[PDB]
Amino acid sequence: MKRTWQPNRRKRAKTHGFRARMRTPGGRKVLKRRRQKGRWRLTPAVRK
Amino acid sequence: AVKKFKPYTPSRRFMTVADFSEITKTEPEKSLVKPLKKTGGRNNQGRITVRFRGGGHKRLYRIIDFKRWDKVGIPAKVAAIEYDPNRSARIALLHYVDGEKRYIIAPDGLQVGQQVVAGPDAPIQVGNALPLRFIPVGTVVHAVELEPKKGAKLARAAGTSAQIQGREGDYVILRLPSGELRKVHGECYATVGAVGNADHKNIVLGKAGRSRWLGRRPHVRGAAMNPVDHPHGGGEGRAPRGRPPASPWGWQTKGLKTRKRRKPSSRFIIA
RNA sequence: GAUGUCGGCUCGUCGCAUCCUGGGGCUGAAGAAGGUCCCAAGGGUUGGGCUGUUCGCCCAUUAAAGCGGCACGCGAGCUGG
RNA sequence: GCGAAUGCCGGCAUGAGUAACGAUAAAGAGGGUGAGAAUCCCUCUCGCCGUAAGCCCAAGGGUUCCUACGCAAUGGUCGUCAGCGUAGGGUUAGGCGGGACCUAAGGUGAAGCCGAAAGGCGUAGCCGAAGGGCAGCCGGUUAAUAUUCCGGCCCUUCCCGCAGGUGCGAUGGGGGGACGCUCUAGGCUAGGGGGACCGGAGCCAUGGACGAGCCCGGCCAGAAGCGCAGGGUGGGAGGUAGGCAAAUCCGCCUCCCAACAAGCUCUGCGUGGUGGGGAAGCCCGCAACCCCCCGAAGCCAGGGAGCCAAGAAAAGCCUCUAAGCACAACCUGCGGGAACCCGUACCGCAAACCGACACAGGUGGGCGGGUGCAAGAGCACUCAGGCGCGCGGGAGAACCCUCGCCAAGGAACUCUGCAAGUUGGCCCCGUAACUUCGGGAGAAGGGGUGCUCCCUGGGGUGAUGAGCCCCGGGGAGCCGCAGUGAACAGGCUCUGGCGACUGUUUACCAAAAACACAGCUCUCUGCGAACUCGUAAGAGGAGGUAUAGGGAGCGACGCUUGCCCGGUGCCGGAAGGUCAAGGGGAGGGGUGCAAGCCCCGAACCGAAGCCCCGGUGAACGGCGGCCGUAACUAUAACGGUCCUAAGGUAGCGAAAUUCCUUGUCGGGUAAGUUCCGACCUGCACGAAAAGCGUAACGACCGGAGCGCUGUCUCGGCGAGGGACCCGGUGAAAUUGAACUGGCCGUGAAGAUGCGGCCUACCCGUGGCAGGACGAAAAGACCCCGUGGAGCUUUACUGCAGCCUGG
RNA sequence: GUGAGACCCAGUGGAGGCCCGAACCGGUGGGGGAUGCAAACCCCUCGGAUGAGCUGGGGCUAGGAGUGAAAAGCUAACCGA
RNA sequence: UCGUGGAGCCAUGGGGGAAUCUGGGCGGACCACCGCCUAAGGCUAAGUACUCCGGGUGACCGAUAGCGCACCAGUACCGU
RNA sequence: CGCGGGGUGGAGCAGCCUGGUAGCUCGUCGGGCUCAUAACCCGAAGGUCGUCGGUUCAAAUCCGGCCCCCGCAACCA
RNA sequence: CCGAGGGUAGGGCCCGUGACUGGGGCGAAGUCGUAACAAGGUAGCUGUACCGGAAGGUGCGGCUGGA
RNA sequence: GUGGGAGAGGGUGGUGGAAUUCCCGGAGUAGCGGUGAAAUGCGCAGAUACCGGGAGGAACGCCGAUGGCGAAGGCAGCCA
Ligand SMILES: NC[C@@H]1O[C@H](O[C@H]2[C@@H](O)[C@H](O[C@@H]3[C@@H](O)[C@H](N)C[C@H](N)[C@H]3O[C@H]3O[C@H](CO)[C@@H](O)[C@H](O)[C@H]3N)O[C@@H]2CO)[C@H](N)[C@@H](O)[C@@H]1O
Ligand SMILES: [Mg+2]
Ligand SMILES: [Mg+2]
Ligand SMILES: [Mg+2]
Ligand SMILES: [Mg+2]
Ligand SMILES: [Mg+2]
Ligand SMILES: [Mg+2]
Ligand SMILES: [Mg+2]
Ligand SMILES: [Mg+2]
Ligand SMILES: [Mg+2]
Ligand SMILES: [Mg+2]
Ligand SMILES: [Mg+2]
Ligand SMILES: [Mg+2]
Ligand SMILES: [Mg+2]
Ligand SMILES: [Mg+2]
Ligand SMILES: [Mg+2]
Ligand SMILES: [Mg+2]
Ligand SMILES: [Mg+2]
Ligand SMILES: [Mg+2]
Ligand SMILES: [Mg+2]
Ligand SMILES: [Mg+2]
Ligand SMILES: [Mg+2]
Ligand SMILES: [Mg+2]
Ligand SMILES: [Mg+2]
Ligand SMILES: [Mg+2]
Ligand SMILES: [Mg+2]
Ligand SMILES: [Mg+2]
Ligand SMILES: [Mg+2]
Ligand SMILES: [Mg+2]
Ligand SMILES: [Mg+2]
Ligand SMILES: [Mg+2]
Ligand SMILES: [Mg+2]
Ligand SMILES: [Mg+2]
Ligand SMILES: [Mg+2]
Ligand SMILES: [Mg+2]
Ligand SMILES: [Mg+2]
Ligand SMILES: [Mg+2]
Ligand SMILES: [Mg+2]
Ligand SMILES: [Mg+2]
Ligand SMILES: [Mg+2]
Ligand SMILES: [Mg+2]
Ligand SMILES: [Mg+2]
Ligand SMILES: [Mg+2]
Ligand SMILES: [Mg+2]
Ligand SMILES: [Mg+2]
Ligand SMILES: [Mg+2]
Ligand SMILES: [Mg+2]
Ligand SMILES: [Mg+2]
Ligand SMILES: [Mg+2]
Ligand SMILES: [Mg+2]
Ligand SMILES: [Mg+2]
Ligand SMILES: [Mg+2]
Ligand SMILES: [Mg+2]
Ligand SMILES: [Mg+2]
Ligand SMILES: [Mg+2]
Ligand SMILES: [Mg+2]
Ligand SMILES: [Mg+2]
Ligand SMILES: [Mg+2]
Ligand SMILES: [Mg+2]
Ligand SMILES: [Mg+2]
Ligand SMILES: [Mg+2]
Ligand SMILES: [Mg+2]
Ligand SMILES: [Mg+2]
Ligand SMILES: [Mg+2]
Ligand SMILES: [Mg+2]
Ligand SMILES: [Mg+2]
Ligand SMILES: [Mg+2]
Ligand SMILES: [Mg+2]
Ligand SMILES: [Mg+2]
Ligand SMILES: [Mg+2]
Ligand SMILES: [Mg+2]
Ligand SMILES: [Mg+2]
Ligand SMILES: [Mg+2]
Ligand SMILES: [Mg+2]
Ligand SMILES: [Mg+2]
Ligand SMILES: [Mg+2]
Ligand SMILES: [Mg+2]
Ligand SMILES: [Mg+2]
Ligand SMILES: [Mg+2]
Ligand SMILES: [Mg+2]
Ligand SMILES: [Mg+2]
Ligand SMILES: [Mg+2]
Ligand SMILES: [Mg+2]
Ligand SMILES: [Mg+2]
Ligand SMILES: [Mg+2]
Ligand SMILES: [Mg+2]
Ligand SMILES: [Mg+2]
Ligand SMILES: [Mg+2]
Ligand SMILES: [Mg+2]
Ligand SMILES: [Mg+2]
Ligand SMILES: [Mg+2]
Ligand SMILES: [Mg+2]
Ligand SMILES: [Mg+2]
Ligand SMILES: [Mg+2]
Ligand SMILES: [Mg+2]
Ligand SMILES: [Mg+2]
Ligand SMILES: [Mg+2]
Ligand SMILES: [Mg+2]
Ligand SMILES: [Mg+2]
Ligand SMILES: [Mg+2]
Ligand SMILES: [Mg+2]
Ligand SMILES: [Mg+2]
Ligand SMILES: [Mg+2]
Ligand SMILES: [Mg+2]
Ligand SMILES: [Mg+2]
Ligand SMILES: [Mg+2]
Ligand SMILES: [Mg+2]
Ligand SMILES: [Mg+2]
Ligand SMILES: [Mg+2]
Ligand SMILES: [Mg+2]
Ligand SMILES: [Mg+2]
Ligand SMILES: [Mg+2]
Ligand SMILES: [Mg+2]
Ligand SMILES: [Mg+2]
Ligand SMILES: [Mg+2]
Ligand SMILES: [Mg+2]
Ligand SMILES: [Mg+2]
Ligand SMILES: [Mg+2]
Ligand SMILES: [Mg+2]
Ligand SMILES: [Mg+2]
Ligand SMILES: [Mg+2]
Ligand SMILES: [Mg+2]
Ligand SMILES: [Mg+2]
Ligand SMILES: [Mg+2]
Ligand SMILES: [Mg+2]
Ligand SMILES: [Mg+2]
Ligand SMILES: [Mg+2]
Ligand SMILES: [Mg+2]
Ligand SMILES: [Mg+2]
Ligand SMILES: [Mg+2]
Ligand SMILES: [Mg+2]
Ligand SMILES: [Mg+2]
Ligand SMILES: [Mg+2]
Ligand SMILES: [Mg+2]
Ligand SMILES: [Mg+2]
Ligand SMILES: [Mg+2]
Ligand SMILES: [Mg+2]
Ligand SMILES: [Mg+2]
Ligand SMILES: [Mg+2]
Ligand SMILES: [Mg+2]
Ligand SMILES: [Mg+2]
Ligand SMILES: [Mg+2]
Ligand SMILES: [Mg+2]
Ligand SMILES: [Mg+2]
Ligand SMILES: [Mg+2]
Ligand SMILES: [Mg+2]
Ligand SMILES: [Mg+2]
Ligand SMILES: [Mg+2]
Ligand SMILES: [Mg+2]
Ligand SMILES: [Mg+2]
Ligand SMILES: [Mg+2]
Ligand SMILES: [Mg+2]
Ligand SMILES: [Mg+2]
Ligand SMILES: [Mg+2]
Ligand SMILES: [Mg+2]
Ligand SMILES: [Mg+2]
Ligand SMILES: [Mg+2]
Ligand SMILES: [Mg+2]
Ligand SMILES: [Mg+2]
Ligand SMILES: [Mg+2]
Ligand SMILES: [Mg+2]
Ligand SMILES: [Mg+2]
Ligand SMILES: [Mg+2]
Ligand SMILES: [Mg+2]
Ligand SMILES: [Mg+2]
Ligand SMILES: [Mg+2]
Ligand SMILES: [Mg+2]
Ligand SMILES: [Mg+2]
Ligand SMILES: [Mg+2]
Ligand SMILES: [Mg+2]
Ligand SMILES: [Mg+2]
Ligand SMILES: [Mg+2]
Ligand SMILES: [Mg+2]
Ligand SMILES: [Mg+2]
Ligand SMILES: [Mg+2]
Ligand SMILES: [Mg+2]
Ligand SMILES: [Mg+2]
Ligand SMILES: [Mg+2]
Ligand SMILES: [Mg+2]
Ligand SMILES: [Mg+2]
Ligand SMILES: [Mg+2]
Ligand SMILES: [Mg+2]
Ligand SMILES: [Mg+2]
Ligand SMILES: [Mg+2]
Ligand SMILES: [Mg+2]
Ligand SMILES: [Mg+2]
Ligand SMILES: [Mg+2]
Ligand SMILES: [Mg+2]
Ligand SMILES: [Mg+2]
Ligand SMILES: [Mg+2]
Ligand SMILES: [Mg+2]
Ligand SMILES: [Mg+2]
Ligand SMILES: [Mg+2]
Ligand SMILES: [Mg+2]
Ligand SMILES: [Mg+2]
Ligand SMILES: [Mg+2]
Ligand SMILES: [Mg+2]
Ligand SMILES: [Mg+2]
Ligand SMILES: [Mg+2]
Ligand SMILES: [Mg+2]
Ligand SMILES: [Mg+2]
Ligand SMILES: [Mg+2]
Ligand SMILES: [Mg+2]
Ligand SMILES: [Mg+2]
Ligand SMILES: [Mg+2]
Ligand SMILES: [Mg+2]
Ligand SMILES: [Mg+2]
Ligand SMILES: [Mg+2]
Ligand SMILES: [Mg+2]
Ligand SMILES: [Mg+2]
Ligand SMILES: [Mg+2]
Ligand SMILES: [Mg+2]
Ligand SMILES: [Mg+2]
Ligand SMILES: [Mg+2]
Ligand SMILES: [Mg+2]
Ligand SMILES: [Mg+2]
Ligand SMILES: [Mg+2]
């Protein structure tokens, strides 16, 4: 039956995007924490 | 009159609708910078702040003239009497001799063809606006202004009206639709006559939907909810409030006066 | 750190303090009947109406339509009223 | 220093060669290939799908695409095969879709407003699309791309030169773009069906047929012009207080003509120079391309009619003038030139997307042929095209699943007709109570239904006439058990309860009598409304204005909705009582030699609140007891008395409410703890937490009947899929170790394991579930813990909010 | 039809939270399934189907908060926080 | 240290509101003496804190330890 | 079974926690007004205080035990 | 073909009986009050409407068959 | 038919003063009101009584009659 994950490229970008993460101070902290832990992908890698 | 229907379906054996003859001679709006895209929306900045609104037929907004001292003395012919989705009252499309067209909340009696004008000089007859000071004590008027130059705000609902009770200083005493007795400045305009389309208070919605077409979604009762949702909610198997009628926010809802006490607005009221 | 709880259905088996059917002594036993006690379960111990009902109370029968134990036998057998 | 912590990590066991191998659409054989093939390739049979199980597009997926090699692993078996491994190819655009266009909700956000900071609103502007706007059709090619390359035909922008035109010219003005739902006319087209006509290789089988036979196919695109359908549209001439007047453009008045039109415009459709395609047939090769009929949901499109709930924006595009500039400049021609960026493979109802899987689940748009059935996208069969579902082979037990049938009976089954049967389409007869006059109605109960031949009426297209189709009407006649001969396809009625009705809900145990609902009543709110969100700014309410908006309860409609303001709440009371700061300072105290400086501090004046006074019930709420009494008895209209704020009215009543209770009569039944009707000592109905009713409605709950049946007496046979056997692959919970029997005792009170006695060769397989206090879940209930949460209030204490004096 | 009406007939017309019934949206009863095909599925059956309808794409509201035709329901497979 | 306490001192949202050395604050209510100090402007090394980084040591670990990673780890994989 | 309330002249009620004092209404009885019955007027009579015993000088009154009438409870299973 | 009659189904009229319930007629001397007839001690009546043990009372309008 | 008369016949619109009630303002003080007598009730929170200003509804005194009009029910301020 109709499952939880229904992939939408634009939605993903607009939601968890780099720019998106940048606007909100909360997001800027995310980018901070991740960059500082060593993640290879700061943001959900998705190509268009 | 109101149109009634045979009972060829329930919810429609009770249903009734308006006598649209009054309108006629025009269904299409006077586009000419008369209607505007009108934004729907039961909430403000996210949260719903008025319950149960939403849905309801698409609607175009007709911009009407609620301050007529613009064209003082410039007379106009009454082009038509159209339908307005945005109100109980019907509007009248009136061409000015000027060439400029405007809309006015159609008073009762007004007819396509008649002439009309606003001003002090203006003759005391249906459709004409003038400062209350220049209106004969006793005459019925609608679309009254509250403070001068601020525009009309009283007696605008279908078939509503205010009557002049007499002057007294720069003010004139009006008995408002509600029945309140307010002193209103003499400079406040007001067009003579009643609001018209008084059969309105009589149309019987009929079915559960239709109340929907009017953009009103279902209103659920307090007791029906739970202790958390409303003060009435709760109690195992049907209950009686539980003392004493209250709103979901908790204020008493039967008889408790609410208007602000120290409001300067008083001093000019009496009813 | 769990022994599924009523009733029913299905499958039974056991006790005798015996409801039939076998013997028997009394009788206020003439006969045909019955009553009461004695021995004896080998085998029997019906179909419906009402109720979740156990139990009952009815209807129509019967030789009789017995009582009670088995975790008020039986939910890794079924049903869930 | 480990033996236990349902300990942690890892490894390997047990169950076990067991369950299972993922839709019961289905397979067989012959050839190949190869080390090896049920499983790969080819062929021939066979079966399944066919509004698809076939095509095309979006999303998402990202090389899965094509070719050559390959088989460890991955495929639930096999594998030579593959969506798998290695390698190499492969995606071509001025016109398709996006961007160098437009705006929607919304987002962002110069100004501007607010906020401890972070940040919140927000104008212009900018961003934002399956919506608007915009120029490509038919074929041909590749292993793999194609409206992308190529062919033919037809367009679009810009730039230059040039000839010929005109007051040219905005981010400004106006027009326009531009819009609903349901129902529809006339033409068309797509699509489809026939043809005695056109073109074709061929075939006469098996009893017959050389046949007006059988079989195949009879189109696509196409500028200008040309027709045929439509859509748009009055022309004039003067004034003008409006278009934040800048206009000869709009808009307004005024007036010659003219109008179910004409002309002018703009589409659609045929037609068209011409290009293109072109089967069945053996050896791998013959071409027409015409005529009727049906005919859209599509086109003409901004067509028409009706209705109430009254149906986006902006740009392009016309037009108008502003500065300006008139050498500019726009406009039309005509040739030359210029024409960027991104996507394009493949999958795409699924083995490539979301579900950990090659998962019987989920996933938006378009096409979706033919015959038959009243119609259809339905059902049955079938084209094209695609599949037989990635373990097989036998056997023919119980038992289970799905399915067919049954003597006689026909609900006796059972909590309950649960389930299954019966009925089923269409045409015609013909239909009751009751009702809100619509309905109840498909009431019920019946008859007809196939094919053959004859006569006969209307229509559409033609042309009036033949063909071709569309509706019919009447006679005779034939065959079967049976004619909607298969598939789709109501069982019916009577009487209660609840809710009026359609509708909503507990995603994943509750679809209901619950919620909602039209409608009734109460109440607040005069607009910078009340109310809601927010510290605020600000916003919703509402570009609304009491015929409106918020809160509450009841819940269509009908007839109605009584008494009690004692307490509680709310509304009203400029008096008084009390009352905080604050004002006021009689009077008193600490110090100084003092002037002083400090402290207390009474009268009295001091809000809201509470007190007090009064109102108020569709506000919270409440709405009695005990004695006696009639000329038989019974009973009590009547009387006494106590208490109250007042003592329950109409109506209903052993009820969705009645404990005693299966109340008592009556009805129905052979029999009725249920049901219906009555009664009324109502444990404990009762009037908007509404009372009593009500036609219609209901996958709601009860009681009866008819029909019909495997529900049952009572079980029997048969079918397919498992189970069983052989080949391949091969799990799981659980598990202290086991060499694991019965009885009567015993024991922590329910023993394979102690005692006694009694049976008992060792080991499996197919079955059944009594025990192993079997498994699974550190019992939900229960209690306990000075454990936790959600909820309530006249529990305590705070805070928001609101009232209030200074 | 009447003084004129009301009104009554046929005909046309095509209304409706109207009826039957596919797509589509559901989820009524039963059976199967229960280490499943599946962490809600399958078969038969059944409700709605021009409306309070269904649905694609783009948007907005959230933790004592949102949303809620009201179940303490839903807020990414267990929500009294 | 100061929880209203006899509660000063230092800050300061509200109200009133001076003086410039005969000025003005403090020495724990308040007075009086005695004594301390000069508010309502600003700057100022060093001693002090930490360890991403380089080095040196260790009655520190030795691949179930030691950082989560001795190895191509904030990776694979899981989750929107 | 378990809680609490109540038995006072003939009827229906006070009195009792603060013991010595039995009150109210109705009815009953005698007398009046009336032709007469009611009504109305005057006057009067009547009370083991349910009980069994105990404390006290003294008990309806306080403390116990019984007989009564009416209510309230009876839940998780 | 018709067809007595039989069968099935659904309507109509009439009669009997029915727990229980409603008034009504009738019966020497039972209970409560006293509406009406004389200002019947509130003039009577009356259509309607509400209400009450009962007669009845009151509203509104009307009548004289009352002043 | 022509010419005239009387009438509260009917229907519509409009309008006049008296009186009641209530609201506001003034002045004023201890009762008012009500009956058979009373009580309830209203009033020192300022009533009754009096003046002024205003809102609203219903009914039309004198004329009026023992009168007139209408088919009946019924019809009465003034105006058209
Ligand atoms: N009278 C017959 C009708 O019914 C009623 O009348 C009935 C009653 O009113 C009447 O009852 C009367 C009573 O009124 C009066 N005050 C007392 C009297 N003793 C009773 O009498 C009654 O009962 C007795 C037995 O007890 C019988 O013998 C006698 O016939 C009978 N009428 O008895 C009548 C029965 O017949 C109506 N009031 C009357 O108008 C009507 O016509
Ligand atoms: Mg997942
Ligand atoms: Mg997208
Ligand atoms: Mg990103
Ligand atoms: Mg990931
Ligand atoms: Mg509601
Ligand atoms: Mg609830
Ligand atoms: Mg919540
Ligand atoms: Mg409350
Ligand atoms: Mg609450
Ligand atoms: Mg209840
Ligand atoms: Mg409550
Ligand atoms: Mg334990
Ligand atoms: Mg255990
Ligand atoms: Mg014996
Ligand atoms: Mg026996
Ligand atoms: Mg039963
Ligand atoms: Mg039974
Ligand atoms: Mg025993
Ligand atoms: Mg037994
Ligand atoms: Mg048992
Ligand atoms: Mg088993
Ligand atoms: Mg149950
Ligand atoms: Mg069940
Ligand atoms: Mg250990
Ligand atoms: Mg382990
Ligand atoms: Mg294992
Ligand atoms: Mg086994
Ligand atoms: Mg096996
Ligand atoms: Mg097997
Ligand atoms: Mg398979
Ligand atoms: Mg070979
Ligand atoms: Mg087929
Ligand atoms: Mg893609
Ligand atoms: Mg690959
Ligand atoms: Mg491939
Ligand atoms: Mg090869
Ligand atoms: Mg393999
Ligand atoms: Mg090979
Ligand atoms: Mg490959
Ligand atoms: Mg392009
Ligand atoms: Mg915008
Ligand atoms: Mg913003
Ligand atoms: Mg912002
Ligand atoms: Mg854009
Ligand atoms: Mg677009
Ligand atoms: Mg559009
Ligand atoms: Mg457009
Ligand atoms: Mg577009
Ligand atoms: Mg394009
Ligand atoms: Mg073309
Ligand atoms: Mg391809
Ligand atoms: Mg120009
Ligand atoms: Mg414009
Ligand atoms: Mg425009
Ligand atoms: Mg348009
Ligand atoms: Mg057509
Ligand atoms: Mg064609
Ligand atoms: Mg053909
Ligand atoms: Mg032919
Ligand atoms: Mg032959
Ligand atoms: Mg064609
Ligand atoms: Mg052509
Ligand atoms: Mg052309
Ligand atoms: Mg034309
Ligand atoms: Mg013109
Ligand atoms: Mg200008
Ligand atoms: Mg002009
Ligand atoms: Mg041609
Ligand atoms: Mg031709
Ligand atoms: Mg046609
Ligand atoms: Mg100029
Ligand atoms: Mg110029
Ligand atoms: Mg570029
Ligand atoms: Mg492609
Ligand atoms: Mg599809
Ligand atoms: Mg699938
Ligand atoms: Mg997946
Ligand atoms: Mg597979
Ligand atoms: Mg779908
Ligand atoms: Mg059909
Ligand atoms: Mg089909
Ligand atoms: Mg079998
Ligand atoms: Mg049979
Ligand atoms: Mg038979
Ligand atoms: Mg039975
Ligand atoms: Mg039985
Ligand atoms: Mg039952
Ligand atoms: Mg059934
Ligand atoms: Mg009937
Ligand atoms: Mg009838
Ligand atoms: Mg019916
Ligand atoms: Mg029926
Ligand atoms: Mg035949
Ligand atoms: Mg059939
Ligand atoms: Mg079916
Ligand atoms: Mg009933
Ligand atoms: Mg319902
Ligand atoms: Mg429904
Ligand atoms: Mg919903
Ligand atoms: Mg649902
Ligand atoms: Mg559920
Ligand atoms: Mg349902
Ligand atoms: Mg369900
Ligand atoms: Mg609900
Ligand atoms: Mg607004
Ligand atoms: Mg409301
Ligand atoms: Mg309201
Ligand atoms: Mg309700
Ligand atoms: Mg109700
Ligand atoms: Mg009534
Ligand atoms: Mg009260
Ligand atoms: Mg009160
Ligand atoms: Mg007040
Ligand atoms: Mg003070
Ligand atoms: Mg002193
Ligand atoms: Mg003081
Ligand atoms: Mg006060
Ligand atoms: Mg009583
Ligand atoms: Mg007696
Ligand atoms: Mg006597
Ligand atoms: Mg007697
Ligand atoms: Mg008695
Ligand atoms: Mg009495
Ligand atoms: Mg009463
Ligand atoms: Mg009863
Ligand atoms: Mg009963
Ligand atoms: Mg009850
Ligand atoms: Mg009972
Ligand atoms: Mg009972
Ligand atoms: Mg009987
Ligand atoms: Mg009986
Ligand atoms: Mg029953
Ligand atoms: Mg029964
Ligand atoms: Mg009954
Ligand atoms: Mg009661
Ligand atoms: Mg009730
Ligand atoms: Mg009431
Ligand atoms: Mg109530
Ligand atoms: Mg009812
Ligand atoms: Mg009834
Ligand atoms: Mg239902
Ligand atoms: Mg029923
Ligand atoms: Mg029966
Ligand atoms: Mg069977
Ligand atoms: Mg095997
Ligand atoms: Mg034992
Ligand atoms: Mg032993
Ligand atoms: Mg041993
Ligand atoms: Mg075995
Ligand atoms: Mg076992
Ligand atoms: Mg266990
Ligand atoms: Mg435990
Ligand atoms: Mg529990
Ligand atoms: Mg404690
Ligand atoms: Mg407290
Ligand atoms: Mg006439
Ligand atoms: Mg008609
Ligand atoms: Mg419908
Ligand atoms: Mg339906
Ligand atoms: Mg349907
Ligand atoms: Mg099941
Ligand atoms: Mg269905
Ligand atoms: Mg979205
Ligand atoms: Mg959306
Ligand atoms: Mg939370
Ligand atoms: Mg969830
Ligand atoms: Mg919590
Ligand atoms: Mg939590
Ligand atoms: Mg100086
Ligand atoms: Mg200081
Ligand atoms: Mg200081
Ligand atoms: Mg100091
Ligand atoms: Mg000191
Ligand atoms: Mg110092
Ligand atoms: Mg420094
Ligand atoms: Mg420094
Ligand atoms: Mg250091
Ligand atoms: Mg070492
Ligand atoms: Mg490690
Ligand atoms: Mg090692
Ligand atoms: Mg490292
Ligand atoms: Mg006594
Ligand atoms: Mg004495
Ligand atoms: Mg006395
Ligand atoms: Mg006496
Ligand atoms: Mg005497
Ligand atoms: Mg015959
Ligand atoms: Mg009868
Ligand atoms: Mg009778
Ligand atoms: Mg009688
Ligand atoms: Mg009688
Ligand atoms: Mg007598
Ligand atoms: Mg009288
Ligand atoms: Mg009478
Ligand atoms: Mg009398
Ligand atoms: Mg009288
Ligand atoms: Mg009187
Ligand atoms: Mg009468
Ligand atoms: Mg009464
Ligand atoms: Mg009565
Ligand atoms: Mg009485
Ligand atoms: Mg009365
Ligand atoms: Mg009367
Ligand atoms: Mg009268
Ligand atoms: Mg009278
Ligand atoms: Mg009269
Ligand atoms: Mg009279
Ligand atoms: Mg008179
Ligand atoms: Mg008048
Ligand atoms: Mg007056
Ligand atoms: Mg009054
Ligand atoms: Mg006064
Ligand atoms: Mg005064
Ligand atoms: Mg007064
Ligand atoms: Mg006369
Ligand atoms: Mg009149």
